[PDB]
Amino acid sequence: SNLNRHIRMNFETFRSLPTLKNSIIPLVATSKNFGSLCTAIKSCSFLDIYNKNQLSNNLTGRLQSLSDLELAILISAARVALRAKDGSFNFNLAYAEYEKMIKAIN
Amino acid sequence: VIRKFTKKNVARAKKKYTPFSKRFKSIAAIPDLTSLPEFYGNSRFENKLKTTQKHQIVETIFSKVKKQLNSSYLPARENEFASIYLSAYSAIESDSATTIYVAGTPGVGKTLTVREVVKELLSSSAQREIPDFLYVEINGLKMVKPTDCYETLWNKVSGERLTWAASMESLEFYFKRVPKNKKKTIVVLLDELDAMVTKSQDIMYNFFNWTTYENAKLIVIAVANTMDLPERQLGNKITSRIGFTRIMFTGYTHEELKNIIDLRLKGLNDSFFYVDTKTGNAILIDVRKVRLRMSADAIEIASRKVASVSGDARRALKVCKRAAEIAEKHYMAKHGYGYDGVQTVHITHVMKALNETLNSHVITFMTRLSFTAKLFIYALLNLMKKNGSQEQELGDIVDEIKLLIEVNGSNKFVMEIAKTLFQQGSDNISEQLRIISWDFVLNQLLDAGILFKQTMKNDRICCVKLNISVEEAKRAMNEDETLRNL
Amino acid sequence: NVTTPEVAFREYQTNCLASYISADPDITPSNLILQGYSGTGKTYTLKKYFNANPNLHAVWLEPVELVSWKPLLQAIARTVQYKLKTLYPNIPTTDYDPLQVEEPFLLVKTLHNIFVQYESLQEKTCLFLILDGFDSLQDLDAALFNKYIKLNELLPKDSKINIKFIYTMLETSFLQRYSTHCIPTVMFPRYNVDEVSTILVMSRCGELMEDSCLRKRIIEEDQFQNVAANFIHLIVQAFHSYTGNDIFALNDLIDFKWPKYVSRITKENIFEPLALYKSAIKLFLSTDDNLSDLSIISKYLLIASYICSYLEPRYDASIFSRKTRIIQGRAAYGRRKKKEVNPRYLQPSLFAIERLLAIFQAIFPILSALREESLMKANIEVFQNLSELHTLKLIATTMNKNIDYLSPKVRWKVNVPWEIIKEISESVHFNISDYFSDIH
DNA sequence: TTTGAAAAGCAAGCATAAAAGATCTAAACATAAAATCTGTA
Ligand SMILES: Nc1ncnc2c1ncn2[C@@H]1O[C@H](COP(=O)(O)OP(=O)(O)OP(=O)(O)O)[C@@H](O)[C@H]1O
Ligand SMILES: Nc1ncnc2c1ncn2[C@@H]1O[C@H](COP(=O)(O)OP(=O)(O)OP(=O)(O)O)[C@@H](O)[C@H]1O
Ligand SMILES: [Mg+2]
Ligand SMILES: [Mg+2]
Repeated sequence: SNLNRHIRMNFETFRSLPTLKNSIIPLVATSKNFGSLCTAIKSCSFLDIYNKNQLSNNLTGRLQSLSDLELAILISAARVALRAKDGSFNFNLAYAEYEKMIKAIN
Repeated sequence: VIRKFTKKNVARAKKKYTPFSKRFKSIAAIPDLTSLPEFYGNSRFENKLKTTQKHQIVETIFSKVKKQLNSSYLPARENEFASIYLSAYSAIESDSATTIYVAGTPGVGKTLTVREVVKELLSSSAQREIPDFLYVEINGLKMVKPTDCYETLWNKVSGERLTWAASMESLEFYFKRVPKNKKKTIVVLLDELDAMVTKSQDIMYNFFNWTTYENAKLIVIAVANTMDLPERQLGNKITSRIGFTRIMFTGYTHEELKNIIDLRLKGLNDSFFYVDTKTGNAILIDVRKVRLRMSADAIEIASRKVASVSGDARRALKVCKRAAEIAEKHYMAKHGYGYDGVQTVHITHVMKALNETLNSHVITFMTRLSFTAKLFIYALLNLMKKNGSQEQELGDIVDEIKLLIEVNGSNKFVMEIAKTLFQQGSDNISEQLRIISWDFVLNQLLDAGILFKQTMKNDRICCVKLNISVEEAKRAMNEDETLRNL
Repeated sequence: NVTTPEVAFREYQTNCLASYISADPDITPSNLILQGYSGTGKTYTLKKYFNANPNLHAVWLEPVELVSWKPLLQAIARTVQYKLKTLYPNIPTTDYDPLQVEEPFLLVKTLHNIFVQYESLQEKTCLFLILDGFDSLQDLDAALFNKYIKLNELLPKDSKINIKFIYTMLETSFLQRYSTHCIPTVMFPRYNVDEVSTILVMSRCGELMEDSCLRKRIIEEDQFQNVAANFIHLIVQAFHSYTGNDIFALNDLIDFKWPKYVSRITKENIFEPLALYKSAIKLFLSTDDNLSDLSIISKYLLIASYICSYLEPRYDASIFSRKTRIIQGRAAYGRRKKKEVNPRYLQPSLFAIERLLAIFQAIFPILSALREESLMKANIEVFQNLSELHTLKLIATTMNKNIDYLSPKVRWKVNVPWEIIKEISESVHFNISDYFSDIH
């Protein structure tokens, strides 16, 4: 079942019953009738939506919210930081990498 | 007036500021302080903590053993008792002032024998062999401020309440200028003297300096945990100038601890008890007669284990009490008894009570963690095996976790768990840079004390070290059936 | 028993708010966190939820106004008392001074004393203390939030009034410091370009279409909403790469460029959107979000300090030395091979006073010339100008407080970027780029 | 007109000065209740 799959997943990652309760509580509380609650406990699709929300502001979901100029500046800064011996960079080096990158694309 | 800040919770004691040097016009104007009803002491809170019980307590046959092995209830301290008693007795009968410094590790019977010397001195003064004296007990670890000792001792001497600096000048004028015929002898127990000397050496030097005065009539017994406390708080010139008695208190041997334990258990071992068979209540002599015993080898190995490690009486008494508690727990569970032939405390009960002290829970805690936490510890152990630094950056741990997942693709468990670790089993969740519950297990290992993490806001270059050792971690990860084959 | 309002792209957040925030204290968590970055609609969604449920008793605190922990505790005590006596005016209460709260334990004692005098109420109620911007506190140590998590444990569990804490925070890493507490957390992810465009249209079209400049322009010479929405999407399409998904920055750009767009509206342009875009095309090629007197000795001292900061001191005789030799010798040959990194992209180097004065003398502009000695020496005006440059922080030192100016251990460095020194050199017609063209 | 050769340049390696700041102390600045001293009465 989906419930045993999510319990196994919690057992292998968190091993925390309060973590599971924090997801089960708005599954029960957002149900509108008894059949909806039974369907929600059959599917546990709300648990997937909850897990997606809990990761929406980490370094992955923040990356997908960037604009193309922001992404280009981030990639240029990462290139300068990878080429640097101590991983340090500033605005000028990142802009130089960005402008030669746009020039090589164009 | 508009204020720049406020102090709205100031509670100030009603303590006067004028020292004892201004209570009388001259040194010859001071009356007999012994013939004064406020001087020398010439507890209303018990009835607050009072109630009536409704049901009688069931006092089990083992509860006598437990109650009689408490620290609240002098074998082996006879030379120390003799030394302190003769120094204090000789200084009291000669109307002199002396100080005895007593040092030693906790639980070796320092405060107990100093108190017993003091009660023997009080009994001898009751027989008028020596003149009367006041007893003051000053504990440095029972204070808010270390200077409050000045407030305490003078309050025990004069009966008035002063601030600490005025109390210090009052005690100086009392021990220096007040004549010997108008004052009483004072015996002061300065317990925990290292608690009162941490900020500066004013209290130590003042209390030792007062015993050098010819008019003082002062006995100072100062008890501490190190021996070189006067030698490092004062110089050698000062400690040569006072000339205190120096007494060390070595830890008890196993035979002395054994005599202590069965002197606590002198009237209870190999004795008869009338036991109510339906409740379990026992009365020392429908009713069964039960003999009770503790074996000699149990106490012997308990006192042998304690004397090797610490040598103090508190640990030996407490493991005997814990063994009796374990035996009474099994007895009450077996007979189904409530709270309101031969019963023995065995060698195995003392073994288990000692094993709770001896063993550590670090390996047991680490073997019951989740796969992600054990993955973190395994990646950390791999990194300190490779580069040998004992501090690893967190980004290196992330890359090592990613490499261990990517390499073991043919393993059934890793193939089954990778979708959980990087997507939480969901196709709508993107592949994450950290594993699921990454910061959860990082915070859990930091809270447990397994890890140490430096303070750095860059999460990649921040370093993490094992805070326990490498061998418990190796023993923990070799227990796991998943980690030990890859 | 609660109302879930409509927020346009925050349906899940509103459902979680309805699942967690309730008037019954038995089914309400002690602590609730709403985590999201700036302009993610945390305040908007929480305000919509609490205005859709007027029976919920909420106290709003913004901890960016309180700065430190002690004013935050005092504000909690004061606002809790104020909300209770305007909520229950027929309950006689002793007005406790909030300034007596100087410790967290004092807050516990004061809240207990406030809550014991409301035991005459019928049902158990909830007090929602909204700490909107907890990690916007300026001091912000790590141990402060742990005091607020465990605050409910020190208060009586069978009290009529139970305090519920709702926290709003910005940074993910601050939240991840407290992951093992298992506090229920609702995330507010950043909007996308379509959601930002719809929110900007629905929040600004009624204000743009009813502005005074537009109704002055239609008298000087649905479709008003059409042209306001078209301006909003034109602003988004021109400036989304620059602003990112920031609602506030796009709102400032809309406010800056609305009157200049209204001022180029004609009868030929009002019903032709492409021609009206081309008529005011200058507003969409540049952001224009900006706000747009030294001595000659100060200017040349700044130029010389830049030269000292970005040229290594072993080749100055290969550039500045020009004077005829009576004694045989050789100057510096110069740098052999060029570096391929521009040194002005890095941090400035440190120099001594006399090197700066030597290069300043080298670069300062120039029978009666026999008694002239035409070379400017560092008099007190030069040192006064240098000290003025230090107190303006166009020059900096290695130490900042209790500065020993006369010690030889204290060195100096330039503190201006290349653009500032470039326009300074063009102000005095000095060729500063010629000292950097051959080096890299 | 060459020439050659000593001054200048450069770089790898390493010992050491020094920058940046983490941590802390003490002095200036500030408040406050209880006791104590002053001036009339
Ligand atoms: N010789 C002894 N005989 C009997 N009981 C003893 C003896 N020594 C210690 N104990 C028991 O152990 C307890 C600890 O003794 P005590 O308080 O005198 O130790 P201590 O040396 O002053 O310790 P600390 O430095 O921790 O204050 C006593 O209260 C008593 O119950
Ligand atoms: N879903 C929405 N529907 C309509 N307008 C919205 C919506 N989300 C945001 N807005 C508008 O954008 C403004 C900014 O949102 P808000 O102040 O709630 O963000 P926030 O995440 O609390 O910000 P901060 O971190 O700066 O405090 C709101 O005041 C509102 O005008
Ligand atoms: Mg003791
Ligand atoms: Mg807000």
